[PDB]
Amino acid sequence: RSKADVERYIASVQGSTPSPRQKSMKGFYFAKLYYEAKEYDLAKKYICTYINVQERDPKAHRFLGLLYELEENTDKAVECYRRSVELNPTQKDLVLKIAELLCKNDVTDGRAKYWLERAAKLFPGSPAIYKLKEQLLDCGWNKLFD
Amino acid sequence: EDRLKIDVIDWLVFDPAQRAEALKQGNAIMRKFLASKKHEAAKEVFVKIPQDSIAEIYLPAEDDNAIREHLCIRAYLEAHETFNEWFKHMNSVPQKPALIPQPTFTEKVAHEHKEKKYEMDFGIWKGHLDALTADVKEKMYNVLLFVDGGWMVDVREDAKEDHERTHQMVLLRKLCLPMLCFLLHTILHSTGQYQECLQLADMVSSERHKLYLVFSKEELRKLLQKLRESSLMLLDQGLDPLGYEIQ
Amino acid sequence: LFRWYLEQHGQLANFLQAHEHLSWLHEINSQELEKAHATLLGLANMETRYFAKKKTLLGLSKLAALASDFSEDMLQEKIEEMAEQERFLLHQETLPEQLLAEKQLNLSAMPVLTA
Repeated sequence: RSKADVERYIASVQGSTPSPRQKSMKGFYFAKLYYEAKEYDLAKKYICTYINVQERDPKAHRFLGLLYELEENTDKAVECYRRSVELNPTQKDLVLKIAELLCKNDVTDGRAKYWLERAAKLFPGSPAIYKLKEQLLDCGWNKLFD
Repeated sequence: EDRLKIDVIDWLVFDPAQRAEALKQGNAIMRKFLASKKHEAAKEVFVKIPQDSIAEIYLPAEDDNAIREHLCIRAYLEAHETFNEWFKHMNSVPQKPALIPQPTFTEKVAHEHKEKKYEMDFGIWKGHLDALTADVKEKMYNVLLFVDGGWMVDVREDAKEDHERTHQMVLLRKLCLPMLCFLLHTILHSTGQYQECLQLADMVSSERHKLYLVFSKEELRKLLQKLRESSLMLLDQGLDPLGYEIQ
Repeated sequence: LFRWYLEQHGQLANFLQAHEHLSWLHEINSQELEKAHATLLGLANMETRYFAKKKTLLGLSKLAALASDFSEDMLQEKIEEMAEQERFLLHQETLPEQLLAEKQLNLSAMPVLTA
């Protein structure tokens, strides 16, 4: 594909479903192809509009969080994962991610500690859990040894 | 007959060339169950709909609405999945330490500890609560303030007559929007967010949503005797009825 | 009453002390909705100190009036004279979010501005 393949499909479904609500409900499926065509400032606005009509979809919210992850916007990416997690609790891997990102960016707030506790009980003694325990401590020699 | 209907879905889902008809029919089926509040019924159907249905289908007036209706329905379900969790938690508050009047010096210390541990759990049960309150609220405002035309309200206006569906969409609004409001009021009141409780009278009366038309006159008054209750607690705190400092 | 305000059965004396601006409260309670609507609109008008609050009172007034027992004619008048109020307000309401952080303004904790 290219830029033409994806921006030409705009006129494809625009000519099939022209009302604003259905135009915005196709944003996730519009954004589905811009993520593939390496367009992240564009894909961001496409998914963000589908989120404006479909604000309760855990997949869309996570997809934006994963896109903000490529943008390295931790505060924005974390919040997106949070919404997908609070909508659907079965997304364990996202509870790790939130805990993983909260400990890497800043530990001063206890919120990073909380999400790490949950991540532990979802993955009992996994290799990543300790890694996060050491990361949180990092932010002294005797302390690490204990 | 529940199974007959929830089973006709897997037949339509099997053939990807009928995903537009599978969703549409999935909607209808879930519209009957919602009017009965069978949320495990509605959701058991909601999972049968492949998570990637919307993407592939991509638009007749009948497909633009059914895509919107489906998400509306997900917005509704998610507004009950997160409340029942929140509600389950509100009913699991750490219990006070039991008192042993006339204690031995042994029982005195076991109790100095049980009393100090409880004063750690009650802090987290407000911790977990706040995060389950922040989440259940968001969902209740996604449904009540549904983006782009209100909940269960078609955006596309060029479909062919379907009185069954259309009147099913008006009804679902009159059964579930009064019921979601009263819940959110119960969530706001339960967490002591009284100022915001009263701001349900802005949300409802709003001309932007016209939510007040979905209310029976009786339901209104009931919401007005619910708000006067939040107001009280705001007076007990020393503020005016609506939560603003008395200068 | 002025010695109760300065400071159960205290809510029966609250029922009598709610006489004055706290009116609307004991009016919703007495099932005197039409009455609650009149004073709720009256308190909305004098309102100048807090925008967020002038907005809340009208909304309440309106939900009071709608829930009350006006004839479809009277009701249509209350909601039209009302639609006006909401029409002016909506103006301060739609104030862009660029100049309100520029002017360093409080979101809600700001006054009822004039034309």
